[PDB]
Amino acid sequence: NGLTGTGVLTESNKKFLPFQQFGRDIADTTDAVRDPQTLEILDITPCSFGGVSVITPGTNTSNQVAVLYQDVNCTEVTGSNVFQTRAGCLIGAEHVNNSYECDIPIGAGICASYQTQS
Amino acid sequence: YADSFVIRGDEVRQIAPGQTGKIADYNYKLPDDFTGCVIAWNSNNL
Amino acid sequence: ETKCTLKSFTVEKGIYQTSNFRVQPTESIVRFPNITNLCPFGEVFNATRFASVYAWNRKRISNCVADYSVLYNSASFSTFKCYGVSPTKLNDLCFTNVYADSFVIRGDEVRQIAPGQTGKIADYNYKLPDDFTGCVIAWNSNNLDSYNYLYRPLQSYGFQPTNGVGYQPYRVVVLSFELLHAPATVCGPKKSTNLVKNKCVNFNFNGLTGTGVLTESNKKFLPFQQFGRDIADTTDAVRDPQTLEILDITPCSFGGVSVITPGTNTSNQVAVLYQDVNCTEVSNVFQTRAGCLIGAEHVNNSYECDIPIGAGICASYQQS
Amino acid sequence: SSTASALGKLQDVVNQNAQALNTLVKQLSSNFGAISSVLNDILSRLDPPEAEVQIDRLITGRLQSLQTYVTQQLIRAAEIRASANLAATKMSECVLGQS
Amino acid sequence: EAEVQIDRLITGRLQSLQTYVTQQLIRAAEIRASANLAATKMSECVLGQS
Amino acid sequence: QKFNGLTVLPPLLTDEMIAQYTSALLAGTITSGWTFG
Amino acid sequence: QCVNLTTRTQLPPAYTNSFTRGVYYPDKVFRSSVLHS
Amino acid sequence: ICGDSTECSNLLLQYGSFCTQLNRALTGIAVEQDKNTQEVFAQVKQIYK
Amino acid sequence: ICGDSTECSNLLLQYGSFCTQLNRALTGIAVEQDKNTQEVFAQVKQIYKTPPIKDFGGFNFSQILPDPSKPSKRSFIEDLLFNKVT
Amino acid sequence: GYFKIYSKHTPINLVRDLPQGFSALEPLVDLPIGINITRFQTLLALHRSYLTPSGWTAGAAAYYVGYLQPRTFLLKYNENGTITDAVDCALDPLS
Ligand SMILES: *[C@@H]1O[C@H](CO)[C@@H](O[C@@H]2O[C@H](CO)[C@@H](O)[C@H](O)[C@H]2NC(C)=O)[C@H](O)[C@H]1NC(C)=O
Ligand SMILES: *[C@@H]1O[C@H](CO)[C@@H](O[C@@H]2O[C@H](CO)[C@@H](O)[C@H](O)[C@H]2NC(C)=O)[C@H](O)[C@H]1NC(C)=O
Ligand SMILES: *[C@@H]1O[C@H](CO)[C@@H](O)[C@H](O)[C@H]1NC(C)=O
Ligand SMILES: *[C@@H]1O[C@H](CO)[C@@H](O)[C@H](O)[C@H]1NC(C)=O
Ligand SMILES: *[C@@H]1O[C@H](CO)[C@@H](O)[C@H](O)[C@H]1NC(C)=O
Ligand SMILES: *[C@@H]1O[C@H](CO)[C@@H](O)[C@H](O)[C@H]1NC(C)=O
Ligand SMILES: *[C@@H]1O[C@H](CO)[C@@H](O)[C@H](O)[C@H]1NC(C)=O
Ligand SMILES: *[C@@H]1O[C@H](CO)[C@@H](O)[C@H](O)[C@H]1NC(C)=O
Ligand SMILES: *[C@@H]1O[C@H](CO)[C@@H](O)[C@H](O)[C@H]1NC(C)=O
Ligand SMILES: *[C@@H]1O[C@H](CO)[C@@H](O)[C@H](O)[C@H]1NC(C)=O
Ligand SMILES: *[C@@H]1O[C@H](CO)[C@@H](O)[C@H](O)[C@H]1NC(C)=O
Ligand SMILES: *[C@@H]1O[C@H](CO)[C@@H](O)[C@H](O)[C@H]1NC(C)=O
Repeated sequence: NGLTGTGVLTESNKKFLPFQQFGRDIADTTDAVRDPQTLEILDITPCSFGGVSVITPGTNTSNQVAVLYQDVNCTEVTGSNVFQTRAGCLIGAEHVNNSYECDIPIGAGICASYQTQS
Repeated sequence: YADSFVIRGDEVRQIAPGQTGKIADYNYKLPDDFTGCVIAWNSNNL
Repeated sequence: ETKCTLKSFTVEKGIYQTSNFRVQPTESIVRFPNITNLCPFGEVFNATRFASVYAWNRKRISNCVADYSVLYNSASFSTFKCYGVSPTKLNDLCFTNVYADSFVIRGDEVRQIAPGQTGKIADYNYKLPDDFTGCVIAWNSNNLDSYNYLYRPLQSYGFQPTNGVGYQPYRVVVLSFELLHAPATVCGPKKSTNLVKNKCVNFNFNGLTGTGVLTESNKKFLPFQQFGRDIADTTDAVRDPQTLEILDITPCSFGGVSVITPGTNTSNQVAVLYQDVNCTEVSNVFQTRAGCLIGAEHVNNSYECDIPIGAGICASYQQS
Repeated sequence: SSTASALGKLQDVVNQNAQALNTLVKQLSSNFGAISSVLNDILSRLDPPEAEVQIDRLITGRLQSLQTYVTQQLIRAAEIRASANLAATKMSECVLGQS
Repeated sequence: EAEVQIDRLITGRLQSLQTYVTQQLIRAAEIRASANLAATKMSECVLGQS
Repeated sequence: QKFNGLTVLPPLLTDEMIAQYTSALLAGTITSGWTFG
Repeated sequence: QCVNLTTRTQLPPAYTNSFTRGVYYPDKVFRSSVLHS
Repeated sequence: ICGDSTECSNLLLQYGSFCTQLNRALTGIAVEQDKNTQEVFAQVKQIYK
Repeated sequence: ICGDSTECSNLLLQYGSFCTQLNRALTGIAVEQDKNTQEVFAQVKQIYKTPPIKDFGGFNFSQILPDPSKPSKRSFIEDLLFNKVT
Repeated sequence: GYFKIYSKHTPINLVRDLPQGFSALEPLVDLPIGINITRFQTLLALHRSYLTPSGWTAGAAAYYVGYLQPRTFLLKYNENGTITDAVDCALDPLS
């Protein structure tokens, strides 16, 4: 009905009272809407975003890169052995079982480094 | 201060603050701020 | 100045930064390329046969820097009348195209051309709109004209050698311009002056309006580039558009001034420090790393610092 | 003399001050919503009624860039004063004494 | 006419973001003072006797 | 919490690693006195 | 004039891959040893 | 400020690098919080049992 | 913000004393920079000198003591430090 | 409402295709036209054949065509003035 916007729509287990037309929580943005035809109630949560970080060993040493997609479960993003962690997920880095002193801090306990050999 | 003169009906828009033209630039210049009023009426009879 | 700055009638000892100092520029200059074109205007006024209004031709003039004062400040053309924009302001502006009409009317029907009154020559031969057609130019002529030019119902004109005034055989040339919509093409003559060097001048190098001193540079551009730029986007070097010469631009000196008071329960004497500037360009005069100091004598002792100047130099009221 | 960037604490103070002074000058080429970022060209191309509206957009944008710079130098100088109060205590208690 | 209305939202929101970031710099200099005292209290009181 | 532009980054030492640091500090001040510092 | 000609052949327009080509000077300004974006 | 709206995002470019400066300030106080913990707790060479 | 423009400088007076404050704040933290260096380095009353014969028990301080044939009379290690900070 | 042409002439020694270096295409002209352009072609200079058994078609020729697009390209200027190394931003994550 003119309430334009962007997001994904899912079926809402929350309820309305039959005089209510949409909903909101905080800061004027709408969370739920009753559609004009079916009169079904649908949730509006926005389709995922994040930040992108890039891990490099230094161009003087090599020209290779891993990429961190911050705070996103990457079933929704290359292809070189992806690895989901707490700080996002890494693409282009090889998860190992050893342990060393920290070189490049990824976050939440994970570090990254370049050694022999990707 | 009441200031009176006769002007063409085309140029009743020329008497305004911040205006340029022929009469506003060469005959009578209101200043930029001008706290005041501008009163006008027709004189085709005279 | 210091008392006024502190809004007090008594100042204590110290050094107070009270105003600024700048060299004001003199004798502004402008430097523009060259005027190579002359403009096609040889083909409108010195042509032999001019038509009449029954066959009003048009001549498009484009891509020149023409002139507009060698037909206005000179006066032998009997008709130079046009409206709105005065012909002194066509050299500083320009549209997209210039068009030239030509017809020869006696003088009794020349007077009907003043837009707001369409003529018998202008209702059925040459369409005159409600806007003013740019300029109408005519001059008396008896060389190749002073008959066989008609217009409009269809009638001929009477031309002879013994015809009283009002019937003269003028030469009406009409000038009009294009919507100048797209990029223009035809401006007047641009303007230049004589450049100076090594003094604070107010310059204009084909568009760059700033102030500074112009010294000769030993740098090298590429043959298509016009000016240079430093880091953080400041123009340092320009090219002289007549002489193809690279000139540096450094800002003519500024700074702050500061006064050295021993306090007004002690004296009314003052030294002044002009920060980071050579006394060469506006008691004794003493040059320091902090800018030169005027009104204080440079002793050759060493005491403790009392009022700091900078870079190791101090001062205090000793009767000077 | 072989290993550079052992003075990395002292290089970061010089680099951060130059970064903030470089960003003060590059904000002079911003429009802030006016028609031109050079104050002489809205002068030579507009009348003083309309030129007053455009200059007041450049003044408000350039005054905000100068207040942001002074505020970030007031916070940054409070961190240097903490480090110089520590070097004055380390010179008393460790050069002129034994701790 | 949308541009003269959007610009009113931009200058108000850019000012609400600067007031946030300025007050987070002042608050984070109070934590660094208190995380420097906690480091001295571990050197001089856990690792030694004071 | 993430709403709109807002993010919270995770700290580099987890709470398990910080507890392992304070257990190695407490196992040296019991065993060795002040000699381990 | 206007002597048409073309035949029909053409096959698939052979493709290729220019590596780093086509960087024109987008200005007149003269910069000296300073990376510009 | 804008929030996925390219009419706003072009008007924001007339304000210079305000956003850039704002991102550079909040990253410098996120890296600092990780150094604050490294100085208090990592005061030991080995892990003693 | 104005840069030699009289009709700009006239509009700036409508804002009052925004620029008396900014010059006062930047001058307060320039005086503070001189109090910082004075409190670290001026911890000594007299300018002491080392004796010309140096019998320090076997200890050698020649790289940290100054050098009398040198610019600024810096020490050896004091010149490695000054040739590394841009 | 303008029309800008940029050019270069470069010696080469590769077999067929494009080389690897950098080319600073400096501008030739700029034409104050205002024409609305959306399709183009190229002119060949064919000569008459004569007493050799239509009668046209000189030589053998080929050219490479590829269409702009906007991105961001950074130029690492020389001390002379010359663009030497060009940086592409949207190429890869490293760029
Ligand atoms: C004190 O130490 C300095 C090192 O800085 C010694 O000076 C060096 O001595 C060697 C001889 O073994 C020379 O080859 C070097 O050229 C000296 N370096 C200088 C003079 O800068 C010095 O000999 C030591 N003094 C004493 C008394 O042992
Ligand atoms: C420039 O000319 C082209 C015509 O080739 C115009 O582009 C579109 O052309 C198609 C035919 O291929 C028409 O169906 C469209 O209606 C045209 N577009 C529009 C917006 O009308 C193009 O419009 C012309 N440009 C200008 C400024 O007139
Ligand atoms: C609108 O039409 C749809 C199907 O076309 C159906 O839900 C119903 O007939 C109508 N819904 C209303 C009026 O709410
Ligand atoms: C590359 O890095 C090493 C150490 O990381 C450094 O010593 C060296 O100067 C750098 N440059 C070259 C060209 O090897
Ligand atoms: C990530 O997604 C998978 C399937 O898409 C799901 O099983 C898993 O729980 C998700 N992880 C988190 C932390 O939500
Ligand atoms: C690494 O550890 C995981 C979990 O114990 C195991 O599944 C995997 O096989 C190990 N990798 C290697 C190379 O041993
Ligand atoms: C040609 O016409 C121009 C009008 O611009 C005039 O000044 C000039 O004297 C004419 N030439 C001659 C030879 O009369
Ligand atoms: C410009 O004209 C002057 C004559 O006044 C001449 O000396 C100079 O060489 C000309 N320069 C160019 C670039 O045409
Ligand atoms: C300085 O001024 C005070 C009063 O303002 C006065 O008592 C004092 O004597 C003055 N100093 C000297 C040296 O006279
Ligand atoms: C100051 O300027 C004068 C004027 O040319 C010059 O002679 C003098 O050498 C300058 N002094 C310094 C220290 O640069
Ligand atoms: C102070 O130094 C200068 C050095 O140029 C010297 O000429 C002067 O004589 C000295 N003062 C006295 C009082 O000797
Ligand atoms: C060849 O050109 C002629 C016009 O000269 C045209 O009538 C004919 O259809 C064209 N045929 C082909 C295959 O192009």
